[PDB]
Amino acid sequence: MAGASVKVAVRVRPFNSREMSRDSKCIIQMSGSTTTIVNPKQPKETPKSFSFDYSYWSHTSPEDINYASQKQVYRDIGEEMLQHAFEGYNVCIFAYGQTGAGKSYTMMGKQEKDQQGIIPQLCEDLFSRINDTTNDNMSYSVEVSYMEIYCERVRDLLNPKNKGNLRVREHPLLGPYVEDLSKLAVTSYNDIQDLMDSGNKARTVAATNMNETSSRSHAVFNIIFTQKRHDAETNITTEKVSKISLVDLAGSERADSTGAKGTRLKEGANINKSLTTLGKVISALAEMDSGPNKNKKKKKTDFIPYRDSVLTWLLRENLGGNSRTAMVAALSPADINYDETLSTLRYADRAKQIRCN
Amino acid sequence: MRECISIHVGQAGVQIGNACWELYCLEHGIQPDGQMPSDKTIGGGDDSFNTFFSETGAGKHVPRAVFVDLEPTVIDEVRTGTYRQLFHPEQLITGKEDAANNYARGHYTIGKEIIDLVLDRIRKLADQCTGLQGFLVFHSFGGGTGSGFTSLLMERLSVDYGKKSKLEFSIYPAPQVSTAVVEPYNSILTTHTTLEHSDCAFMVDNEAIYDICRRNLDIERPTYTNLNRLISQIVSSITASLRFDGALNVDLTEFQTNLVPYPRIHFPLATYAPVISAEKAYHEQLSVAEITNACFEPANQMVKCDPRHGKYMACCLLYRGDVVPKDVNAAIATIKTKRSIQFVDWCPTGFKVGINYQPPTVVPGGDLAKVQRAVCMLSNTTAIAEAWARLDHKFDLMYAKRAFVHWYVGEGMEEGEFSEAREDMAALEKDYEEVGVDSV
Amino acid sequence: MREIVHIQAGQCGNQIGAKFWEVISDEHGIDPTGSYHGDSDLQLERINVYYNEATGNKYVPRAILVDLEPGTMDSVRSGPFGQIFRPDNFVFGQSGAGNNWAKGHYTEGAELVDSVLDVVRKESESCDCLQGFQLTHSLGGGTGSGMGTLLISKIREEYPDRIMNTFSVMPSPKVSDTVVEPYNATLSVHQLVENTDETYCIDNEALYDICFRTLKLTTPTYGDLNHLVSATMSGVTTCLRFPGQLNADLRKLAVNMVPFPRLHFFMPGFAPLTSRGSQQYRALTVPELTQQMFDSKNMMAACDPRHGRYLTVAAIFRGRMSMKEVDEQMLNVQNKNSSYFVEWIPNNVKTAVCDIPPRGLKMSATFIGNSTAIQELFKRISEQFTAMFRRKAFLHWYTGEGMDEMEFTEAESNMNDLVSEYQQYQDATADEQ
Ligand SMILES: CC(=O)O[C@H]1C(=O)[C@@]2(C)[C@H]([C@H](OC(=O)c3ccccc3)[C@]3(O)C[C@H](OC(=O)[C@H](O)[C@@H](NC(=O)c4ccccc4)c4ccccc4)C(C)=C1C3(C)C)[C@]1(OC(C)=O)CO[C@@H]1C[C@@H]2O
Ligand SMILES: Nc1nc2c(ncn2[C@@H]2O[C@H](COP(=O)(O)OP(=O)(O)OP(=O)(O)O)[C@@H](O)[C@H]2O)c(=O)[nH]1
Ligand SMILES: Nc1nc2c(ncn2[C@@H]2O[C@H](COP(=O)(O)OP(=O)(O)O)[C@@H](O)[C@H]2O)c(=O)[nH]1
Ligand SMILES: Nc1ncnc2c1ncn2[C@@H]1O[C@H](COP(=O)(O)OP(=O)(O)O)[C@@H](O)[C@H]1O
Ligand SMILES: [Mg+2]
Repeated sequence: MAGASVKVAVRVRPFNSREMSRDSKCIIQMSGSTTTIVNPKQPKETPKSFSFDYSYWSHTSPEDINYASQKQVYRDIGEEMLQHAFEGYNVCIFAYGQTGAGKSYTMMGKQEKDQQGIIPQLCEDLFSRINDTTNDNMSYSVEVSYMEIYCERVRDLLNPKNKGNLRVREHPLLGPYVEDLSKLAVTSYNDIQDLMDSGNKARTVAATNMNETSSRSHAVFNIIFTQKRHDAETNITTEKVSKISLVDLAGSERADSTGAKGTRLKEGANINKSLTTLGKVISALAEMDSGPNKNKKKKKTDFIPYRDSVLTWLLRENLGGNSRTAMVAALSPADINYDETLSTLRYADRAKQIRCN
Repeated sequence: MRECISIHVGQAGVQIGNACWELYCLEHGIQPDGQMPSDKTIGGGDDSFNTFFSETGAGKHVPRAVFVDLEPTVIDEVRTGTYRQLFHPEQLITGKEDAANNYARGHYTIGKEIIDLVLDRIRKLADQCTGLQGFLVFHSFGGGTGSGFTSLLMERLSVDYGKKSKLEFSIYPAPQVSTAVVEPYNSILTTHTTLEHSDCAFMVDNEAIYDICRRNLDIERPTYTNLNRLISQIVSSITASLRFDGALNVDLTEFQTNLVPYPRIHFPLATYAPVISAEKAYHEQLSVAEITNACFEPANQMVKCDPRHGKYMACCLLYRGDVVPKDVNAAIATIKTKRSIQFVDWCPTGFKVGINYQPPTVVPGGDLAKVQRAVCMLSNTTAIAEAWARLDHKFDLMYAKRAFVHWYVGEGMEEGEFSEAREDMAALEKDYEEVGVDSV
Repeated sequence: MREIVHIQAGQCGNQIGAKFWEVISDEHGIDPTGSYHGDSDLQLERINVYYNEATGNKYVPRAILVDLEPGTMDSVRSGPFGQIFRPDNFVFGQSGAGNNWAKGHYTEGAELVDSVLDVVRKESESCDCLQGFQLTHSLGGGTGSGMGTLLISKIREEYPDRIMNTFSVMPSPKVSDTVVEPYNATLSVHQLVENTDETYCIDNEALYDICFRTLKLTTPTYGDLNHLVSATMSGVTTCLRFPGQLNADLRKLAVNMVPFPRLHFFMPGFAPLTSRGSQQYRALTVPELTQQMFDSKNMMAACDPRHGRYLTVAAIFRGRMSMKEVDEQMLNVQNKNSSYFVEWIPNNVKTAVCDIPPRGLKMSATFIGNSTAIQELFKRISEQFTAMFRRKAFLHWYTGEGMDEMEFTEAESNMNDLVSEYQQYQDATADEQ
């Protein structure tokens, strides 16, 4: 019941080659923590302004003044969150955005390893600290699992068997968990990248009018970190157990965007339902963290809709109690995608909306 | 010719259309089975008015109407009712479930697969038309199929028929009386369609008509039949200028030119003065001045709003029957002197006047008395903002906790779109508050 | 056509289904041999909602019957309306569940579920536009719990977007018939919460109280309780079969009544009920039906609504009546009893009207409530469950069928969570920090 503060971050990518060749226009402005969007259809009306915790102008690659470099993004989010994980408390990071926007850049980064995402940098720092602090008494263990949620059904990506629906159980002491989920040990961030690539190969994708291989399912990479202290005592026990989750949320979907009936509509409805449930649970968490942190009066137990989706249910231990949360939202800068970006901004308005101005 | 197409969406639209076509058939002497003995008896005239009916070689008259609804249960009453032979068999039923008070269902997961057929039928009707002037879309806020399918249909019609007028005769939720829990969500989501694609949206309230029936007509237990008949009378009074002769006729373009100052404030109230029972038809002069004054009484308005809490900016009076312009001018002069009826300083002209010789018709088995004179008022006023504000409050009370939201987003709706609609609606209120301010 | 597939499992479910089909056949004027001898044309306007048509101008109900004990089937066949049903739909085994949820779910029911689902698939494929299902069972813990929940899960997996309605009889504190009611009730409520859209709570204690106090019956039997449940079942779906001034489809009720996905447990009710002694002293009007519907003693769930708050309410009237009176009465009920209604919903009384009343009444009404008081029922079961699970009173009968102990805990946790949900909106204020 310690609470879990949530940080809301938005980032803008540069123009792609096709948009750069075409005479496209930027529609996004940023000032401190305020982000404003201007409609291209009627530019003369007004720009809608929103407030978030962090606003990242990664628009111009050679820019010198106020450029949100990937290392800067790490230093705001991933470094603090890894440090929180080291203390023995749970951690979860979320990624949201439409296809053609960032997401992959934010989480993974470029393949040349000159500019990296949150995942590889966090893994490198974790393992470097492990090698630094591992004395004769310490013992650090790392395990990894990677699963997907698709129509509120859990599937394993690492294990190549017939892709049946795994069963979700509730250990009375350890909370929710998944039965018969592959768990593997790892010894370097290279192993993490290999397992993540193999899992991403097996994810469920489909063809729509927005993209040829749009994501149709959520995916989570749980990093289980275990610390054992062989102190000068007659009883040596595992001192702490903490988990780090990296969540890849599929973007929202509208009916007119995908006119196909049957499977595609059901997938879109399920994704939308899971997204609104996640918005509700994160917003309730943000409010409950904000309140006690200043008042220090525990109002009964409040409430939070854990059992409204499999995603929120399985992340119950990470989402709340004693943990930290943070979500990064990616935005396109081109006018052509305006409406889509606005939808993303609206989903970023949740999680303790800041009013200001 | 002068020709208008009527479209009925949802149960409210279908029943209002039943009442309207009863009234029209009674007016023009057309039997329920489509024949007219009057032409055979006389051998002349033009009683097969093209404003609502199309003639075939056999003397049968087909109405210019399209009925649409996803429930088969309300249209099958018409297809097996008294007027089963009047309408063309293309009644356009979707053999599936209803939108179920869900805007998303009526809009873009089940409203499709029938919109194409509806647009094809509308195109077929319009191709037979030579001088098509506008559309009369009947629907109802709050319901699912009404709001959603009206949004889709008006969007498509504006794409295809962007020049022609599109009038709405819709029912607005009442302050306290309502028959649904998720009604404010649908009503707020209807704002985009009733703003961008509608040219003049008339709104009525069930509570106001119930009060009118209780007080004026002394009907203590009215049903939807009386409400539909009153709305039919108002629509007939509006449309009478295109059918019968008169000293001063008012076309649809004249309505749109005179009533709306600016494009975004095309939301006028409507009212009907001589609503009186047969017993109370006696003991009353019912002169032009009396009915003209009765129009302005706040108790007779069909939307639960107070005109005294606002300023009139455009009034249009349509007189029917034995009415002479001298009495109308005297009534306008009398009205302009009263201080309770406040007009905007930037519309010194004030009133539009139209007179038509054809008196009203009494529907057999009805409740309105036979009256030589009648009048219908249309009035653009700021008080309508009040009728919006209360509903706006209701929306907040359900959107703060995201109640019932999962049903809508389960059918291809983005949550943020709700807020978008709210934002647009808020602008409307401010716009009204901008126009009532005195000039400087 | 909006067409429904009806299923019934267990003794309670099968008997309620038999009485319900008797009531529906009387409403549509169906001869017990299957022929039609009705009075009006509206009876066959929407006969496809519940019946299929045979080549001999006979109407076979779209019903499927399930029971692991064959005896329950025989009493249905040797009855007033035994011959009406299709013989191929009498799916049954030859080994009773013995009031063991594990036997009905894992061991015995797992073999008959394939045949039952094959019959359900055959019936559904013949339906030109399927709307939803309608399962009648009980939480006593025999076939109705195990096979009921298993069929619910299987049908939900096969047909995800269709409506799933269930009429379920809950245990009671003061009237009991089996020793292991709490275990089976909790395990069934888990699956009911997971995989249903509407669940109408029914209590034997409430029905007995209605019979004793309202109907003034001296020796009530199971037939009268079945009759009341049948009246409620017909009133719920009346709007699908007849025209009216304001229709209410099943999906309309599901959308208007369920604010959040897990809160879909409903308290039914029916009016009028006059006892046949004071019938001539009672004036039948919409205000009288409104007064009787909201009365605490008329509820069928044995939960006092005055101990909580109404999340939503629905009233389906049948008969010729003016809608101004109906709306005024609903508004007056909301205003006069404002303390018992949730305040963050501006209006929480869905209304529907139909022009065709029951056969022998001028007008009637069906009530569906959704209030926090229902939590009390669950709480009672939970208490009893603890009293047996702390010591493992009868667990060895379940674990012998391959059921793990942990599952019990899971169910209990889910049950408790549901109670907390219904407790969230119960308090009539939120100011204090
Ligand atoms: C006033 C009048 O005309 O006579 C009534 C009557 O006196 C009362 C007492 C009836 C009577 O009901 C009972 O005695 C009864 C006892 C236990 C459980 C249920 C009913 C009646 O038997 C019940 C019977 O009801 C019907 O016919 C309805 O259609 C009803 N049942 C059946 O149609 C039916 C069909 C086949 C076999 C058995 C019953 C119904 C209600 C809702 C939906 C569908 C059907 C009628 C007219 C009466 C009597 C005969 C005394 C009542 O019946 C109901 C539930 O509607 C109980 O109080 C109500 C209304 C009346 O006051
Ligand atoms: N004045 C008047 N109002 C009506 C009438 N019929 C329905 N309404 C109103 O219309 C609202 C719902 O309209 P509809 O969209 O047609 O409802 P529906 O036919 O069941 O279709 P769905 O809303 O999609 O389920 C109700 O809340 C009523 O208040 C009528 O005959 N007269
Ligand atoms: N209302 C009603 N309840 C019944 C009837 N018969 C049995 N019950 C209830 O059903 C419970 C017994 O469960 P049962 O149906 O026999 O188990 P199963 O048939 O093997 O699945 C008891 O608590 C009874 O109250 C009936 O005819 N009407
Ligand atoms: N500094 C930056 N911040 C965010 N995005 C960037 C940056 N630099 C380049 N990008 C672009 O981000 C895109 C992310 O790739 P893509 O696979 O489209 O992501 P998604 O998985 O969202 O489709 C790349 O195409 C890349 O060009
Ligand atoms: Mg409808």
